[PDB]
Amino acid sequence: LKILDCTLRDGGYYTNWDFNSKIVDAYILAMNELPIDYLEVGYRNKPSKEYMGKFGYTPVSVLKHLRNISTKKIAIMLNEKNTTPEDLNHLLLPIIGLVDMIRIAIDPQNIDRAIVLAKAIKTMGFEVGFNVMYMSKWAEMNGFLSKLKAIDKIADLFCMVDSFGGITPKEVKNLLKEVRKYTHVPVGFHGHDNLQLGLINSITAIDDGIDFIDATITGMGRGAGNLKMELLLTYLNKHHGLNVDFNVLGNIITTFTPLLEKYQWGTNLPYMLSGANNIPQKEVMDWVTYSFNSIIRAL
Amino acid sequence: LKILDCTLRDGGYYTNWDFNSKIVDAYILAMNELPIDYLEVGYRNKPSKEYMGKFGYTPVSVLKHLRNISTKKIAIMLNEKNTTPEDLNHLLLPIIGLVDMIRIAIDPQNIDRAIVLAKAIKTMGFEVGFNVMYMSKWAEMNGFLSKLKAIDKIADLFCMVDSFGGITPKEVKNLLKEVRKYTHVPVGFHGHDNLQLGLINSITAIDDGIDFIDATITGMGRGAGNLKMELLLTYLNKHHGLNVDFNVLGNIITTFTPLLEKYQWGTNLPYMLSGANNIPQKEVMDWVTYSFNSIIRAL
Repeated sequence: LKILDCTLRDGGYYTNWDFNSKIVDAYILAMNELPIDYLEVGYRNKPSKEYMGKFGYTPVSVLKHLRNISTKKIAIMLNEKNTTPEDLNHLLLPIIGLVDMIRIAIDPQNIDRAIVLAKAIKTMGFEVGFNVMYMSKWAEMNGFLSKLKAIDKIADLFCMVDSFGGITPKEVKNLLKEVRKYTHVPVGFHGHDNLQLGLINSITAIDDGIDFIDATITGMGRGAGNLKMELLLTYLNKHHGLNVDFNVLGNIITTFTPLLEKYQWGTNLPYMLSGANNIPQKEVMDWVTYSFNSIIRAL
Repeated sequence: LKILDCTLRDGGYYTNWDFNSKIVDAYILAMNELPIDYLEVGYRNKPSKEYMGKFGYTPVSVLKHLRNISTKKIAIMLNEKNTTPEDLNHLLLPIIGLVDMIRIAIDPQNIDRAIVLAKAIKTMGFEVGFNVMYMSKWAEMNGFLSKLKAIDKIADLFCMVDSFGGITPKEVKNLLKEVRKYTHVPVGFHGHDNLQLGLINSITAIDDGIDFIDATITGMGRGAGNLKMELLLTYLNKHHGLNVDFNVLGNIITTFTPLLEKYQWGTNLPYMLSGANNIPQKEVMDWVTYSFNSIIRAL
């Protein structure tokens, strides 16, 4: 089992992906002393119209430093809908040797196009990860699962993403079993905490032999956020015999506490509603800003 | 299935059981428009030297008021350790007709002494609930479960309390089965959110036919707190066809928000540790006030 932390990449939302070196160094060094195998530190992007900070572009200068002080594997993410095979040269060529894995945020609707991208990334020598969204819609997408056999020689990770934060333990088991019937590649799970099922869904996947689990420090992420890495490690230390340095865990939590008190990610009634009814949380929170009853009558 | 809310009784810890009557009224009226069957509003107590707020005594005058506006079942709690049968007349006689159920906080060690108490209460015409602590220890207590047949004619509810907030779905399912083999009375579950397993533990019990579930608005309660009532209802509304007035839910959450902003109940690293390692939270948090690794090494 490999544990991947994506705090900076997923939590950057609130700070325009800007993080000062003091937080970045504390984070990287803490990860060295925690049982976390992969660190997804940010995105690689083409020039954005609206401002995006440091970790939205994750420049080479930063990666050389992180690679210098980190003893774990490093990953960055690419948004499939914004990347063509022709963009790979400027996006990835400069980071060869500095980054281990390139994860791709993919909408299941574009899986075939993503496979073309993945294939190209693989020839550059990177490990390739597929972070496929809307796992709650897979079962009813005709021929989708059958399209996964095409990733057998490319994917190093097939990550199931609980996009709405409404997936239940039973559904996670079923989907994992299903994916195993169509692809031989390592499988992962990235749960959201809209219903606070992040921990139990992850433990459920872990006990069924899943290969990868995503989480972030204090669950930092947009809206209801992600599974809290500290919660995962605490649980595994007790029930799975995972050795953990809690002193470091507590210190890294403290590092991110000022941002948490300011931005306060975490679930609430609007996010609980979006999770249980598979509605993107930004849609629902914007409505609250419909009475809640109207939001549910419309369903 | 009956749902019980004990926000004022459990949450009163922060304000020494004193609440602005505007808060109380808002709470009671809101409970009239939510699918909540029982409301545990406070404790009953013998005169105390140190000052204790209104809901530590739940006076007849406030009960008459609550009984007049609420359309739901009302309950109060007695601490078994501070209650003898001779205390009952002064404690309960005054509330005949105002309170439906008398819940008793019980240590599994003192079950027999508690049954003597429940008999006297039952004679008075009240419904009786057993809130037995440390469910995580019952399985290893010789004769405990096996002797619950003694409550068959006096208990209207046998509530299993997740005292440390570390019990898991599997254990809840097994304990529920065990209890069913020894007593015929309705069973309930009161989970804690130290590991944020309150919801899944509760749903697990509900799916196995449990009779009662405990929760509080925003999970208000000591330390990590309890299952968030808003969370239970949102989940049941989607998965169990439960009709819920989300406008009222959202409003009552708002009513308690200022208290949450001030007291900040909810799990954290110290409480995750105490939950996973079956230690009372006041024990761990007080050590933090031992590094986290030292708290665990001593284990």
